[PDB]
Amino acid sequence: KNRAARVRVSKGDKPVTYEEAHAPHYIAHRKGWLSLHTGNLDGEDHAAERTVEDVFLRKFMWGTFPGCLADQLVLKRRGNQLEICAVVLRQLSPHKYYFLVGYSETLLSYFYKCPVRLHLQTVPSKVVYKYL
Amino acid sequence: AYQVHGLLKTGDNWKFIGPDQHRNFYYSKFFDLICLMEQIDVTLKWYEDLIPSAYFPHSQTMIHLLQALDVANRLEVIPKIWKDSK
Amino acid sequence: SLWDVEFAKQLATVNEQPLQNGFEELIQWTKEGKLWEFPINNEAGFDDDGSEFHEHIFLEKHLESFPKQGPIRHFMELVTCGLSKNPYLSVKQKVEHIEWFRNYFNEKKDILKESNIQFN
Amino acid sequence: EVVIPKKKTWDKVAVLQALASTVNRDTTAVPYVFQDDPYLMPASSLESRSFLLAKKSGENVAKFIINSYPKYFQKDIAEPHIPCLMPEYFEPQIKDISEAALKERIEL
Amino acid sequence: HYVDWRMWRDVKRRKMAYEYADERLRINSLRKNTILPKILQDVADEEIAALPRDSCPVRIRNRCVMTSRPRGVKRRWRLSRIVFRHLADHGQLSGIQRATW
Amino acid sequence: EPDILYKRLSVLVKGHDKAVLDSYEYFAVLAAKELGISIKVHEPPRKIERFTLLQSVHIYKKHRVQYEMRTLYRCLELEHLTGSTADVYLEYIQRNLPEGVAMEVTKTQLEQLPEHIKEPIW
Amino acid sequence: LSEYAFRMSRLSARLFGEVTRPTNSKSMKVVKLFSELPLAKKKETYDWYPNHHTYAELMQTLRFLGLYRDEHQDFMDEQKRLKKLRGKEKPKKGEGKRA
Amino acid sequence: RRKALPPRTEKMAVDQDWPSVYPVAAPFKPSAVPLPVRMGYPVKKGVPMAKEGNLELLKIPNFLHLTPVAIKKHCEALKDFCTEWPAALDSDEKCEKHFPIEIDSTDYVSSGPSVRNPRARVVVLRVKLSSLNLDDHAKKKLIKLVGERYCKTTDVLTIKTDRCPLRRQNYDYAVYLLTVLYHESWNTEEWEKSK
Ligand SMILES: [Mg+2]
Repeated sequence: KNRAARVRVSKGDKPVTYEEAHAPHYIAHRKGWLSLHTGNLDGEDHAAERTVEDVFLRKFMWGTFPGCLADQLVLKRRGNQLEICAVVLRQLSPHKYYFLVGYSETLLSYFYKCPVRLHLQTVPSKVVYKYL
Repeated sequence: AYQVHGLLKTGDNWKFIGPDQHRNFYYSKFFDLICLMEQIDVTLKWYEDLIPSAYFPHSQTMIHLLQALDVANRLEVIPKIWKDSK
Repeated sequence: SLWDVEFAKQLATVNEQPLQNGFEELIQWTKEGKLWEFPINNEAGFDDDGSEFHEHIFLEKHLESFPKQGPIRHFMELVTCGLSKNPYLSVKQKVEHIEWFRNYFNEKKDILKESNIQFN
Repeated sequence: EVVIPKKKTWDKVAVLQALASTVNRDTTAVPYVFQDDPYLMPASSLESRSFLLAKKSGENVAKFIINSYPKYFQKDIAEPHIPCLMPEYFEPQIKDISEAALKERIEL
Repeated sequence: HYVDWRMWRDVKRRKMAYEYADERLRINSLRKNTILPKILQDVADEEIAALPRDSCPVRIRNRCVMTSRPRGVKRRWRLSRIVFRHLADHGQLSGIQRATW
Repeated sequence: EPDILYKRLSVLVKGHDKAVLDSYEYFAVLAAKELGISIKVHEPPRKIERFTLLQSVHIYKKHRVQYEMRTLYRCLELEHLTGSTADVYLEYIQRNLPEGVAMEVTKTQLEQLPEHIKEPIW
Repeated sequence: LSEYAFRMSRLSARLFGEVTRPTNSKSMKVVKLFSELPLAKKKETYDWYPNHHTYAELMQTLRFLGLYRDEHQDFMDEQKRLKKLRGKEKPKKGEGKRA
Repeated sequence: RRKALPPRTEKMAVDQDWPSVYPVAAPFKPSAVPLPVRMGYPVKKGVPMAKEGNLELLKIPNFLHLTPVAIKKHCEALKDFCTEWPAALDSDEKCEKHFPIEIDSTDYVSSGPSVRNPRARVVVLRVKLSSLNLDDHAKKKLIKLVGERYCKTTDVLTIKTDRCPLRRQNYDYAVYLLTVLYHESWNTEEWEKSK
């Protein structure tokens, strides 16, 4: 019995988003890649650096903002672009959100030595696709 | 007014704002003049390009907007600007 | 001049201007020196310190205290032509290995004069 | 036969004029330092004030956490070295000198 | 906080190997020559066996940067087959998809 | 200073999907026929990297999990432009470069004659 | 093959950048270990692991300054709090099997 | 505490130009778009998900920034840096008669701020041999001298150079190699009679 990071529906009581409701045998079929970079094409150097940067970036961006990610990140990547567009809960003040957006801009742009502009798309709740 | 407006941000944008009060005062004065002196097209342009280009209007600025809209018989978007003022 | 730098900060606070589009985000991002220098090359800044091609190829100018015809000058031709075809090292590093070979090969002159042939 | 045109030589400033300056100014524009998304826009000038001061106070405590640990942002992976990426130093490296110690304890 | 010593000693071997590179390069340049006769090569052998341990890239073990497992490793992305499968089945690493042939 | 001239130059763009660089080749071909660059469009055959990992963690060897890696190929041949104009069209690509595709630039530049090659004795 | 070829190869060796007098393939081992890099110095070998201890101490200070909320260490100090709260905590430096 | 703001979707009128709306390559905030397009594998008795919360719209790039009229505007503002390929040099035989030597370059791109590429330093030199003043022994000597570097069929000598990491340096090196090859092609040496 294969169980990936997919959803195992217990009752009609679990609000699930579009992303978690697709198993990784649907990736080229019905889904989209979270990050996108040319590091996996051939030929290309600097691959494992790109992966450790994505993993540390996503775990940092989650563990900093407490519950302020409705889903995982979108790390589009174009040379000197580490472009953030995430989906946040409409709970807290936008003053605090701009504080934290500038905070992540400064910290990431001085840690990984790259121009970063953040973008947010606020969502009023957890986004749901299925009660699965 | 046309001189400071053409010098505002098109040619050289040094003539915009050093403070926040500079932008607020220049926008408020030009918007009140364009509302109570000009016709309805320029007042709609002020509602699109000074009050919407900067943030919301002041109290006397909202009174000038309401009086200029009562000159041109437009009391339909009074509540959105009222929520902007409150 | 400190009042001149305060004058430049006066220049900043008069010439401050807001952004209006993503072209203007890239205006700030381009004049800040951040992004690459488009259109892109790959030799930008990493330049091997302006050496000519003949400073890579012709390395006879580093081989003074060495013999002429024999086994050890053949060994030095081999390491010279080895450092010739290496583009992962700078010419300064290549002369550093050259002087290490010279210092070592005249350092242990006991067995090299036991070798029944004279090394210079 | 063969004409050879002499090179028109330009810089990064020319592509600003060529692609960025051929845009218009936005009708409904809030100043673009903030986001465009509907929940986080300002509706008053006090909102923009606290937004921009939130951004710059995050930047200030960010530069404070950078200079409180200068040994954490020194591993360089980028090649062409944008110069704003290293912290600034308030330490003196000269003590037995006199004018260098005075300059490196006051102006540095 | 780091906890372990197999991973830390492999990083030890990596950095002390990075130090002892050009010296062993010159000694093995003295080694592999049909010219430059035998006793020079033999004192070179004395020298290179007299070098300290943790100084040769023979010892290098390409372990994982996420779980430090010696075996089942991709050298393309420098991590284990478990954690690569973890982040691949989640869908973050671009281009890698599950093969439907 | 006179200009460096090219008889030909090439930007090869390759990605993970097909729609992005088909739409990008449409952008490039209209940027070509709208600036007089005269390119063609051509597709080299694909490569599929397919490697294999263990599925279980302790012991189930007969069941494995394959991961594909599709690599597509989409080239252009850029002819008969000078150095400045090549900087124009190369800038208009590399200011609009996507996040999933690649780029390989190979110009074929021009030169008349080496110096001491006319009638030389060293 | 004769010295016509040997002289053509020798002059193309002085020309194109190969060694002019002939040698063994065992001695061409030194020119191929000199025409490239040693193993240790490549940017993907000694920097296989990034300096991971900087990442760990970075997150440690960010948790200590309360800027990062490290749930794993909150949970670990919770279970350690319960473990010291029960009556079975760590011995002191000098107490152990010998008590 | 809690606020409530509508988007610019009702705010922007029908005739606002898209270079003012979408200038540049966007991460697609759906506040600004007035276009109601859905994407997703939909449920059976339901709908594909709309643009709000649509991460599938966030990973997939829009081409809305490349407005074709704005492409045209940026092209006609980019008329100034241009030159002209001169009309005597259109048919490629005449281009070879005026320039028979071609130098290739290499440049790539990479995801990430690091710029270096190891395979971007070779400049292969391509000379069609029928444009030179090569005499008979001289051409025979050049063939004997280069060996396999010269394509015998269409008469193109091809010389690769990667002994140094700079493009101009290897280009001067290939030019130097051609220069000393065309030193050597004339000179009949002492053993060339001992053939
Ligand atoms: Mg099964």
